[PDB]
Amino acid sequence: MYTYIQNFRFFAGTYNVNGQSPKECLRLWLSNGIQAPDVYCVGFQELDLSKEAFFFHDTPKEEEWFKAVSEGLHPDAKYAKVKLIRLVGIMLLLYVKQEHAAYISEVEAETVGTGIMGRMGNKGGVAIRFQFHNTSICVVNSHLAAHIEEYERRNQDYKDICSRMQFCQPDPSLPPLTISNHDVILWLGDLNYRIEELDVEKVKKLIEEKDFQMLYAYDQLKIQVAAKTVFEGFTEGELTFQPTYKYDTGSDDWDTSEKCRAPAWCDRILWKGKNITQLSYQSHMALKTSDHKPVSSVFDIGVRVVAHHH
Ligand SMILES: CCCCCCCC(=O)OC[C@H](COP(=O)(O)O[C@H]1[C@H](O)[C@@H](O)[C@H](OP(=O)(O)O)[C@@H](O)[C@H]1O)OC(=O)CCCCCCC
Ligand SMILES: [Cl-]
Ligand SMILES: [Mg+2]
Repeated sequence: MYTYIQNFRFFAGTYNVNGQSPKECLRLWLSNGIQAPDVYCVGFQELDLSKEAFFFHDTPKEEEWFKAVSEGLHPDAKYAKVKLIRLVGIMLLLYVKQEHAAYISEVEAETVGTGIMGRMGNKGGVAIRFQFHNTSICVVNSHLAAHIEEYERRNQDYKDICSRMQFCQPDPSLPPLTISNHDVILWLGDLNYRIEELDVEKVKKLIEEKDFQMLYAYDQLKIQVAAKTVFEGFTEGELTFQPTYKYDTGSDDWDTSEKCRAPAWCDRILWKGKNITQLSYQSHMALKTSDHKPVSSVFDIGVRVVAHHH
């Protein structure tokens, strides 16, 4: 057989929904003035903040948000639901245009909790891996530890998801699949990294000034990536949108509660692999159900397709 590179459009979305049910149309996130994607990868955090969900019960939030995503996908294509995976409030959905579904195989999904006692699902990651034509792809959705001062725990949460996440395989001879053994890796989530050093007032001023390059020099993820403690070999696109946390629900105002939180680029998308180009990296201010804003990225990804023999 012969293979060649064919480009496909992948949308990746992350949204911390602060335990709410969906109240708004999700087109503003999922299909807001873009071409119909070939593949949709849509991730949530804090789908359900209840004690019942914490002890691993089913939640109606799963279907509510799944239906809401399905209704917000681009109207020009019928999308096939490939896979859903959830651990407590961390949920990842994979859809492909119907015409591409026959070329999806080896779908596996797994979860790793890294929250309470290093094991519960209040924080952690979920992942769907699959083969599209002859290219292997792993999409990870993580919710890492909160708070400015817990950066080391975030680093450790990342390492723990990487070491413990194992996928089934067709061959039991071989060692199980890890996240890193894929041609393409897309990692998204509420990674929860904050702005070091600067005080809340200085952070908010820089944002009003739109000096994102300067604010970014103090971003914990940037610093940790430079120090090689996390996301080794991954790329993130330039942040040109304002911090996505923390807002008063129903508004675009910064948190006016007692905790008065410092803004942060909590919500991030990164990637690793050959033949990837980022076409966009954006937040979506118009959605106000949550104290976070959703984030999206569209990629052109080269996929190995089998040439037809005649
Ligand atoms: C093995 C059994 C042991 C049980 C021990 C009980 C465990 C417990 O109390 O905390 C569990 C978690 C604690 O939040 P945690 O994940 O750090 O989540 C973050 C914090 O709430 C943080 O304040 C907030 O930031 P903000 O403040 O900046 O917005 C972030 O949005 C959150 O991501 O709360 C939950 O997940 C909610 C469900 C817990 C129910 C259990 C009650 C007994
Ligand atoms: Cl918007
Ligand atoms: Mg919350």
